[PDB]
Amino acid sequence: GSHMINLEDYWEDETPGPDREPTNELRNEVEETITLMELLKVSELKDICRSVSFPVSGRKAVLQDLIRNFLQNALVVGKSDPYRVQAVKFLIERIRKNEPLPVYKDLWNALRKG
Repeated sequence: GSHMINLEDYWEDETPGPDREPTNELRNEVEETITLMELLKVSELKDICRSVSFPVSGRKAVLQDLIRNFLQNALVVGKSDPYRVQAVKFLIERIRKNEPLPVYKDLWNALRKG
């Protein structure tokens, strides 16, 4: 909230970019994303599997399991992996907004450097 912070004292501090220390926003965004994505459907699962070109020969359980584990493991001590986080988030939103699914490689690289 604001009872323990301040806009004029928490807008920027040139903080470093560590990969071992967990961030409230990291676990918060990942938790929420996994909770909302946990209700994935055949349509969503298929959409993602198609965009990422992943093997959709499995089942809804396999797809949801892969994504869930990806985001869940994306925040592991000494094994950070935000790539899957942004990728999954984009996929979910895209399907939730009915947006086009561009190249997984191109898009990923764009969000990576961007």
